[PDB]
Amino acid sequence: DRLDAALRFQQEALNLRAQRQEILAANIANADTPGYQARDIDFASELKKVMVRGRAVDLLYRVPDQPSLDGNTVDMDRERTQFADNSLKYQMGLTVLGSQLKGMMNVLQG
Amino acid sequence: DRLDAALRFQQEALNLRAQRQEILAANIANADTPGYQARDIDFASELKKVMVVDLLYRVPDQPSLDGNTVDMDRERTQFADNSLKYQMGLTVLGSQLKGMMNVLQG
Amino acid sequence: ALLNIFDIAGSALAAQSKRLNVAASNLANADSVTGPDGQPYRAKQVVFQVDAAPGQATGGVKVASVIESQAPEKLVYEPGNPLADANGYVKMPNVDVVGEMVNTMSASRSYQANIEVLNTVKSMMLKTLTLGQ
Amino acid sequence: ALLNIFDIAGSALAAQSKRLNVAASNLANADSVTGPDGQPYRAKQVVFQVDAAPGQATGGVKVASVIESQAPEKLVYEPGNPLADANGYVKMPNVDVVGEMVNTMSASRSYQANIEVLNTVKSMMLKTLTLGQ
Amino acid sequence: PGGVPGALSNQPAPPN
Amino acid sequence: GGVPGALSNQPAP
Amino acid sequence: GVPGALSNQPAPPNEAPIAT
Amino acid sequence: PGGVPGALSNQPAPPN
Amino acid sequence: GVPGALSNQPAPPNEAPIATP
Amino acid sequence: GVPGALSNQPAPPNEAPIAT
Amino acid sequence: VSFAGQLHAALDRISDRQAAARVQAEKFTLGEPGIALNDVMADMQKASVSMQMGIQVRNKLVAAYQEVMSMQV
Amino acid sequence: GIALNDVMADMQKASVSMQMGIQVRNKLVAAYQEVMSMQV
Amino acid sequence: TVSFAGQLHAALDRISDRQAAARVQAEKFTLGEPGIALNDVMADMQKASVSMQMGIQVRNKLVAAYQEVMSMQV
Repeated sequence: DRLDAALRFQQEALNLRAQRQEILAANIANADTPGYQARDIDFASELKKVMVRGRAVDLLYRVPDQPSLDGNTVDMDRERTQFADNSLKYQMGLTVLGSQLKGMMNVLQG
Repeated sequence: DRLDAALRFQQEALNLRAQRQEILAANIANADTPGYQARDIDFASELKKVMVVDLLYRVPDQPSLDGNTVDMDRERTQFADNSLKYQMGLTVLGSQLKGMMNVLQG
Repeated sequence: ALLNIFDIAGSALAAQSKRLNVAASNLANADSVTGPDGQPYRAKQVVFQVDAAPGQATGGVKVASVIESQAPEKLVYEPGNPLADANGYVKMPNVDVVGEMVNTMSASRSYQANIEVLNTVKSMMLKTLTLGQ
Repeated sequence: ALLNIFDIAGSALAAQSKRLNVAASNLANADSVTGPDGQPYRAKQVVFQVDAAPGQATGGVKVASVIESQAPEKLVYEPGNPLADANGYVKMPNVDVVGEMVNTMSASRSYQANIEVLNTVKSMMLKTLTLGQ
Repeated sequence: PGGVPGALSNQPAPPN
Repeated sequence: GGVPGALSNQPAP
Repeated sequence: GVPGALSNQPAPPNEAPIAT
Repeated sequence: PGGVPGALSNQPAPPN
Repeated sequence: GVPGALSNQPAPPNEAPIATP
Repeated sequence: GVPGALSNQPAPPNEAPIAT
Repeated sequence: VSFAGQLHAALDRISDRQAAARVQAEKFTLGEPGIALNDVMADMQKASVSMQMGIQVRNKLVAAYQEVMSMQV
Repeated sequence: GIALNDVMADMQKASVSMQMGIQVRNKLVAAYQEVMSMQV
Repeated sequence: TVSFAGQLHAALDRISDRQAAARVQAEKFTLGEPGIALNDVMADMQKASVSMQMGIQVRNKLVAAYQEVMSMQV
């Protein structure tokens, strides 16, 4: 359907941002877990794959900054910064998708 | 488009405020780099140029030993002022768009 | 550029920072015998002027220059020092200790007062912009 | 006649902004010693009057003039500073810091109250414009 | 007749 | 007039 | 690579020995 | 997988 | 000129020697 | 008069002297 | 002088007020001294109120014209 | 000068009076056309 | 040689390219491409919304005028 195709990008990006928020929350919750390597996903490549193939993300390890004796890779400054940025981009996606839907609704309003 | 001409000034002012905000935050972040010069832009001249960017060095106040000329107080005040002016530009642009909208609604 | 209150309070902060820097440099060099050239350290003073941009109405604070104090340099009889004069008195700086601590305290309290003024004004600044929307 | 509230509250906002600016200028120069003319900084204060032309019942507020505060100049014994008196009595401004801080807080609060007045008045004007519709 | 607002006019003034 | 407001652009231009 | 970038391979384990 | 978080896993220990 | 102004020239390096050269 | 009520006559100028 | 003249005068007054507020706002954004944020914000408020008044007058006027044209002769 | 309170109230009053005049004239015209559409 | 259908097509094109430009700018800003600013994205989206409201109001006026003309009896 065309109504799906016109709205597909922002919906898929919003879903990916929700999944990456889940991953970042898992990284923050594991901030003191020994032997835990911080995980993330590359948003741009994953979104390009989602659009090209059609709708299982590739979890890439974050490079550590400084070594810790307990084998914990989670750097909390980078995690907090990325969490805030991801939240902001999720709000952006919500606003843009709502703008598209409200534009369609105002078009239909007689 | 005539719609662009009405909103050109506020959009350019908002973009220039965002760019200068980034420059000031870069000055804050690199406060401890030895040999870093504090850079800034002259808002009015660049706004003329865009409506019709080049970075200017900040005049140092106190001589440090590591060559860093970033002053905390000056750039903190400039950062707060730029935040305030960005909010004011957002307010003015939103008011203009809302007026253009209530003209049409009916 | 800056709003008038921002400029005034930021100038106050910068002036207090300069005064604190002068006090700290004096307190560091309290026991210095020589400089890089062979002359005694002289206690520095900072002079506050009012930067009255309009005619006599208001204005922040500016610092014209850092002056060198004119007080009798302390004389200590050390004839063996190469910097002793014919009579043998090496010159020690005229930095008083109590005055510099009092200056540091006063500069800190003026700095904090101006910070509080900016913090107070800030809420009113942000609340002004809600008038239109 | 709700439009006159715009003028009244705008005049009040401008007057309170001027008062806050004057108070901040006094506070930032509490430690000054010199002016642009060499005179000591004199603490200044605004004068508030009813902004009513002859025959007008009640108006807003207006700043008549800025006047030097009446208080003895703070004498400091420093006959080593280049600026001094015949007996070494440096004259420093008569700024009362507590008074200036309280004035700043009061000006901010009155400013915010006037902003609320303006906001609710604009809301009422819109609702009046939606009288019969 | 108005006057100076705030600190100056709310502190006990001199008699004359 | 003689006194610029606190919320005005730096009198110094 | 960059200290905070993304890689596809886990970081090698870090151990702190008393003596080498 | 993991172990004691904090004190007991952030000190130099003999191999074992 | 005034501390905090804008200029098109970087400030000279801040050297502080211990002895006179 | 009851505080908060309305009267047609203005209140007298108040003063706080230091010495009677 | 006439009704069309009065409507043209009202439109010119409203547009002039809006342009004055916009010009003062641009001058403040420019950094020129003497322009206070208080005056800018209050003038923008007044311009918005005047625009809304003009919109309401237009709405009614159009409604009255539609009512008159609906009369059966 | 005149405030929105007076402007809006008189504006509404004029709209109401104009609508009343239109309706009364429409009734009169309909009655006249019904009379003239007769058959004698 | 003026063409009312041509003028309507040109206006609809203007609106559609404005909307598509705003959409592509949002596309690139979501994808993370450098050089795109959030305030510009929002401003372009709001400009597209204003343009579409322009189009909707002109449509309403034209349809009402056509219906009133075609509801007349000769």
